Amino acid sequence: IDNIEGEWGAFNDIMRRKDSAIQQQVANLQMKIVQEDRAVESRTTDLLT
Amino acid sequence: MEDYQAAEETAFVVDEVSNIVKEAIESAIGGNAYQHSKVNQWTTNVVEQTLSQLTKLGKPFKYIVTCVIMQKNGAGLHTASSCFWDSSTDGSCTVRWENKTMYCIVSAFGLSI
Amino acid sequence: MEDYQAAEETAFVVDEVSNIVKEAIESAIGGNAYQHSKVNQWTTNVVEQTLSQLTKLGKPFKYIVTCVIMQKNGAGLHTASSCFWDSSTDGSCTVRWENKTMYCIVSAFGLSI
Repeated sequence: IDNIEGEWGAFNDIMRRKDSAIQQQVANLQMKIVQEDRAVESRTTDLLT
Repeated sequence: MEDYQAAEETAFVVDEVSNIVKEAIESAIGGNAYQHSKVNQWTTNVVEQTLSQLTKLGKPFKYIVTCVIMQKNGAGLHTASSCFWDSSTDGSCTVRWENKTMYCIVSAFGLSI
Repeated sequence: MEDYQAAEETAFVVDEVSNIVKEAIESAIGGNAYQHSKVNQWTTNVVEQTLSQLTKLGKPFKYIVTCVIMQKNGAGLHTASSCFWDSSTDGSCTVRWENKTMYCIVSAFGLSI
């Protein structure tokens, strides 16, 4: 429980810094939502035509 | 495709600094216990490694890296940081960290030129 | 002879910033013993009073104030701060303060734009 509590506290700490890296990367991948959105829209219009 | 990563390389990307902080902490301290003679080396190595890989991002910022490292002896850890920047460009990263024996807070900043 | 006065009006004097840190610490803390519910508003009021008295100078700076307040339990304490600035204009100020129950460390920074 030294090992399980260390792995679980490491899982909580590394999970929370990946939550913070998600909270950073929502901006970068929000303009990639915009990029892939008009990419799917342009390729949608091209493949419908 | 190019201007969006150019906007990534110019604004304060807040928590890729947190990746630099966890690589600095996991390089310096590791899973070692509290011995007080290595704490100065650990604080200096976290701060120097964080200033090492914030300078290799190529972003035009002024960086401030502070690091508080605390012995788990029943004393409990509180820090604070409010600052004075331009809000659309700058920001603050602050990562808490602990093990069985030690506490750690690293607060890291980036101030535009 | 006006360039020397213009350089003195935007320089970071460490002693004035340290006196602002002394007046903010003695304004908010005083000499009262460690109450951990009050440590939050002590850190809040020392950072807000230091940011208030630093922004009354009128100097073209961006200011960062970080504060550490800590009970004397026999636990060990290192704080480290190396940064990344222009060395001709910018500077820092780190002040150790203590009373009977508590250790107070305030790191104050001023970085020209």
